Amino acid sequence: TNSTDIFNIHKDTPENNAATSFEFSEATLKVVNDIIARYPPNYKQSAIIPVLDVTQQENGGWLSLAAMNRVAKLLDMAPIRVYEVATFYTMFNRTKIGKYHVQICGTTPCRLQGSQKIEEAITKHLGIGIGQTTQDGLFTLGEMECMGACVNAPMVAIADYTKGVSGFEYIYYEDLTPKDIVNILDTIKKGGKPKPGSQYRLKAEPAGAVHGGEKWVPKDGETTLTGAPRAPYCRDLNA
Amino acid sequence: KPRLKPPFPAGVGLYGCPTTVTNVETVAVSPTILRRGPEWFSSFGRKNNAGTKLFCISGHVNRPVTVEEEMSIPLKELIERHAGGVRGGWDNLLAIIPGGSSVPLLPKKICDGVLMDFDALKEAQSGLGTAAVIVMDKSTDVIDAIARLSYFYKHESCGQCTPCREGTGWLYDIMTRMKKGDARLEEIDMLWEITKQIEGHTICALGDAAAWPVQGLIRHFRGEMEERIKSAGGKKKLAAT
Amino acid sequence: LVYDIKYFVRDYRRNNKYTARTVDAKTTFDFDKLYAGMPTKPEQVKNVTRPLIMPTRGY
Amino acid sequence: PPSDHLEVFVNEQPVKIPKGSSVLQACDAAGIDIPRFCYHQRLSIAGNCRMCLVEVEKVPKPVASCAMPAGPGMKIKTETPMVKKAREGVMEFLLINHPLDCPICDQGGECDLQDQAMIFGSDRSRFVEAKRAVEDKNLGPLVKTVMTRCIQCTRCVRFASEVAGTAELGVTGRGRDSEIGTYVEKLMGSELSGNVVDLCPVGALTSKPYAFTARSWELKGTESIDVSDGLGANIRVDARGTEVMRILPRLNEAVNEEWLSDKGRYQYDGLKHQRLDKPMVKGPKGLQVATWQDALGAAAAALTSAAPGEVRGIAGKLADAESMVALMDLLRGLGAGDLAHEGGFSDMPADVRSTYTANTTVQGLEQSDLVLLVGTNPRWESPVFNARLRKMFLDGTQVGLVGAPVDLTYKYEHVGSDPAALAALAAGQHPFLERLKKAARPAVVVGPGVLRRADREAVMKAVHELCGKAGVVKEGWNGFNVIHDTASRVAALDMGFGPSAAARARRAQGAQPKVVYLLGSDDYSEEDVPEGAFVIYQGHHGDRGASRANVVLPGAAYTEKSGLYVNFEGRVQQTRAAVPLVGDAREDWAILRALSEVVGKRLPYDSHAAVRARLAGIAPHFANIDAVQTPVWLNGEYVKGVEALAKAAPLQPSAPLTSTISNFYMTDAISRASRTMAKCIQARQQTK
Amino acid sequence: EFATASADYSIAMKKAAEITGAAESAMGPKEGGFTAGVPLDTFTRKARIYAPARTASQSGLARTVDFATTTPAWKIEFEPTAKWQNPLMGWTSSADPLENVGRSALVFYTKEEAMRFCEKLGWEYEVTEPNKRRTQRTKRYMQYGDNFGTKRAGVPDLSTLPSN
Ligand code: SF4
Ligand code: SF4
Ligand code: SF4
Ligand code: FES
Ligand code: FES
Repeated sequence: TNSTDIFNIHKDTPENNAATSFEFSEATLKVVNDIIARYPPNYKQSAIIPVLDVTQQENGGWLSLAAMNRVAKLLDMAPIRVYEVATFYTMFNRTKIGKYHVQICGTTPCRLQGSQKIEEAITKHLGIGIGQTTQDGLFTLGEMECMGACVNAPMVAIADYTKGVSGFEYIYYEDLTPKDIVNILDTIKKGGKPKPGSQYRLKAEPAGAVHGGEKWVPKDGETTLTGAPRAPYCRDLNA
Repeated sequence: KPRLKPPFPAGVGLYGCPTTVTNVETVAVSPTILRRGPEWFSSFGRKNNAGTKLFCISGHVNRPVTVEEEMSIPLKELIERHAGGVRGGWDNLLAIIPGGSSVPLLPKKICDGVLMDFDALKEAQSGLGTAAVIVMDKSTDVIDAIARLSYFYKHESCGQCTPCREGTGWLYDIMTRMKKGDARLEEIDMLWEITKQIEGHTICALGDAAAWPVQGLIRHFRGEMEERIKSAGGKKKLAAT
Repeated sequence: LVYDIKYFVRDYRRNNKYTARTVDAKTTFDFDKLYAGMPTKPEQVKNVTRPLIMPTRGY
Repeated sequence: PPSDHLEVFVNEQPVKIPKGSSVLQACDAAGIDIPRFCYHQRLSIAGNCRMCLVEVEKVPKPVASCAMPAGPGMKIKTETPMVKKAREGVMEFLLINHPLDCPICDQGGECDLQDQAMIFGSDRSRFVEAKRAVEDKNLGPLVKTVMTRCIQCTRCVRFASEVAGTAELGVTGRGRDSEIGTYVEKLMGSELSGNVVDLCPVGALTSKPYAFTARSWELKGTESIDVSDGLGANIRVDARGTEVMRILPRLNEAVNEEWLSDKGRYQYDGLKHQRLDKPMVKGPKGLQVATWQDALGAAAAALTSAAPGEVRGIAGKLADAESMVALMDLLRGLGAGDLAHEGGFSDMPADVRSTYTANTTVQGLEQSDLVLLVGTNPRWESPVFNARLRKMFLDGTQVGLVGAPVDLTYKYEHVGSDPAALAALAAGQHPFLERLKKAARPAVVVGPGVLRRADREAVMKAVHELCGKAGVVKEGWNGFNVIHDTASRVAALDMGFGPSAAARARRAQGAQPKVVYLLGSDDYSEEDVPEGAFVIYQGHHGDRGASRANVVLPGAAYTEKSGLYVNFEGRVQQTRAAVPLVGDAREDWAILRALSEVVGKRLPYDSHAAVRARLAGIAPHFANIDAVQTPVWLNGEYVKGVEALAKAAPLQPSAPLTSTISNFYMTDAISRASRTMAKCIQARQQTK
Repeated sequence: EFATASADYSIAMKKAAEITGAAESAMGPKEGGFTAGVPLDTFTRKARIYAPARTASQSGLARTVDFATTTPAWKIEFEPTAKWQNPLMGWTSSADPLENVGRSALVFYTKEEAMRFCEKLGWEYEVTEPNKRRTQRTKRYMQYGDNFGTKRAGVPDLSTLPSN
């Protein structure tokens, strides 16, 4: 379960009903058939989670009933198993979203660093809360648990669905202030590419920190692995 | 959704076949251990606690970092060097979770002296876990932090078994009431009893991982919880009269 | 009992026992001990006082 | 064997159990009944309710006794303080989100959650937060859902996957928001879909036709048998006075395990409509109410004024053995011989009981590794028997079918569809014969649609040749089985209820009767009841047979009498009266004894015991109730004896071997009057 | 060691049933009905001796023949007689004196005890042995580990692997 999906049962919509059609393109069908070959033929059902992910980029950022039924027919499994998998996992959107899916981490290591102020900045700028889409159909705001980027807290991940399967981008933006996330949102809206990763350092190397969620404060100190890398070496395996 | 053990994955695992699940960091250090020798690897750290370890230091720290270090290093050494120390000095420290989120927190008195080690955090009523270090300072509402941890464990429950599925939401509701002080003093002992009812009674270890932070919060900051309850009546009993 | 609700520590209904004694055949009833604990003077007579209330178990 | 029974210790008592048994089974063998919510004997083990937690020595945690295997020398404790604390804690977790619904819930009074809370739980709660609320689901006309009462035991999901075979339920969502059902609006389409209401331990899934009508403590329960098909499932009828309120299955591992089809469970509401409660005689105004003396006199006058060759008696699908032997003896005492059965093949030879019964029996069929079905649809003939066939499929028994292809909820190999395919299988043209020839215990099941055919003798000869070549019947194993779909057919074959040679000849040249006795018959053919004949109908529902009759004599239904019925494996079972007789109706054999007195030739029996003794005098196995003999097998001597019936009426190799049941929900007069069965058909019609 | 319900008053009930002189009391057939003083046509009715099966709605086994030595489970039942509706209110009327006496009051530990009661009272009886439960599970899903075995779809073929 995620935001934007308050139902664990199907609700009919003119956009989302049993009459709606889904079909793969040629290249997406090639991708899906390449995914299936990673697994034994009598355990072909192992491929459901990557195939459903690929179907989610193909359909435009969300899974419809027709897409799930097509995936069920493709993997030769009952549709209720597919509905179980699609409702179980957090990334699978089952209602229509915007072009870019903005997901903010809210767990305690990001919360100490001031993720609440980043949420406040996003809501003041875009004009929407968590679980909502803008009136232009551009941004969808969501909340996530810990994203495994806690040393660069506080962070936002943004998913790109404007290019389909071939140009799918899931980009982490880290070490943020309100100004950084406002600039990233403006850069995306204007058509540019904001810089990935941390906004004040390269990686998880020792440098400063965001103090109070509003200002980066650089700090100098001991850094490891600053010299030349180690040479190849092996001991004598005989005796 | 996890299976019950027995059977064990090395007996019946993936597709009914023998299977071993191992961590990335466990797998990656093996070629260096085989090339450089087991005696080289066991020369670091205490007995039964051998080798080196990646440590992630996050939270109220001047220089948050993923850094490799020898095991059995003290917390104060591991934080003051390699990470620039606690934001505002070491005397501004309030609490530290030493092993991710599933292990109980430690206060300032235990942290000054304890070694970051398997057989040293366990005797301090905690655990090394994944060696992920989260630091809070004296501006932190520690009840609010553990309440967000309770929200995480409610959100991440798979719902298969009765105690985890029903009681993580109950723990979250009780913690949310405790944050505002809208509770009774004996509800703290009730909260400890509910964590003891979840822990050890579930299919997998997420129930224990949901009970353990609340146990550490109660054990090391029961006075803070009692003061939060008592001082809330300075803004709730002025309307009753 | 508002917040301490555990029942098996106060399950008086289901915790009583009946035990079959060993077969009362070759026991030793000594009447000397029975009549040796009885008084013979007016003072040294001891009386069992009447119970004031039946057990309430604190409630 | 290397000590195939291992010894464990339950509360310091030594217990011997079979190998592979769990801790819960060891506790059950010690006389301790461990509380449980998700474990079931017939389902796979889940281990998710955490109620079965016991203590094992040298284990610091409580173990789940349903899933934990029992090792040698294991020490189990079921009454320590940690076991009781575990039980109270798990019950408290089960009750925090449950709705305060016991007054409006139908399980109240027979609820596992209520009783287990009373015994193994506490008396208080400390929970004052808001509860979880769930919307209800639509699963058809037989299953009612109030899903706020679900406790996530997943018994329904395991049942639908493993026994029903449809696999349409699942758990959607995660955590506290896990939710049982179908993601889209669907209808539960299994014939065995009322059993999941029994399997649900709470009032999340209740019976929609039964809803809000009774509490369980008010019901007088009677153990009877089911007559809606030929298996004879063992049931319990619950009544409040004169009215039957519900029907439930009861355990019989040799017949039906614990299941019952939806027709046998829900057709009881047809007993409240169109009932015959008074005798009627047709006058110039029409049928009008008459006394029993007048109705018996009119029937006797019509039976005596006609010649003996102009009288025919037809037995219905639900006639017990006592009424059938009474009608047979009464018609034979008048010099008549025209006896017919509503279930067809009335001229079938009934000389050896092994030729029209299941020699393997129902429980003995589980020892077969390969099963060949010939011309049968077991899913519509007996869904409980088909469930046992699916159970055999799940642990390795392979199934092949010669007949029309049907949905059976398990995979089978379609050998063919006509008797030409059967002959090709017997010769060796199909590779399934080599699969049968190498099988250790092969089995052949022949359905009733084969016996209804005009060329049934040639087909049975081909089946006998196939069984002889494939080793189906040998020393130590008899794998030849013939099943039926009607309750009264095997008893009529057992007693000799069949037409004489003169009556068969008179039907061959086209003689037509003038007096017809309809013993509960409403699905007779038009060749057997001519227009302008005198019709005596004896039955319990007003239907096609009563609208045409001149004399109506009201009898008892199977919920009102104790009659004998024999299933297709040869087992003699009996109904029992759960309610008294309705109105001015009588016992069914008693009407025929009174009518034999009014005619002028009394039957020689005056009591229920005496007519049962007459039945035991005809065939002695009738006296052994709830048991089955081992029938004699005469090899190919019987087939050699009836070769004249094979030469006459030759084989039709192009007509497909099909099943005659085209309406599963409405097969007799009771199920045709049931409004629940009509809603069941309407639900399958409105989905297209 | 011996411990078969050894913590309740039922120990003091099993003995007092085997007191000498009183454990061997016996009467001839139909003799107890002559001295009972109830009308003699009551003993022309038929009785059933049986142990009722477990209800399908619940899973507990306490009211079955599994706990036969602990609890009396055998019953005596009679056939129904006529019932009709009251014209004024609609209540169910009856003329049966044995309408609830066998189902409420008469319970026995064994089948032979109920037979002995019927024989000395003069009731003709039929005995119905209950159907025995089976404890052995199916070959599939015999243990919890067979849910995840190789019997689901066979051993996986390693022919879709890279390098085949
Ligand atoms: S403890 Fe929680 S996550 Fe683990 S099996 Fe039980 S419900 Fe699922
Ligand atoms: S299932 Fe129904 S009867 Fe049972 S406890 Fe819940 S509300 Fe009460
Ligand atoms: S509906 Fe009944 S059987 Fe199904 S999971 Fe819920 S409680 Fe269990
Ligand atoms: S807490 Fe935000 S990335 Fe882990
Ligand atoms: S009965 Fe064993 S966990 Fe449910």
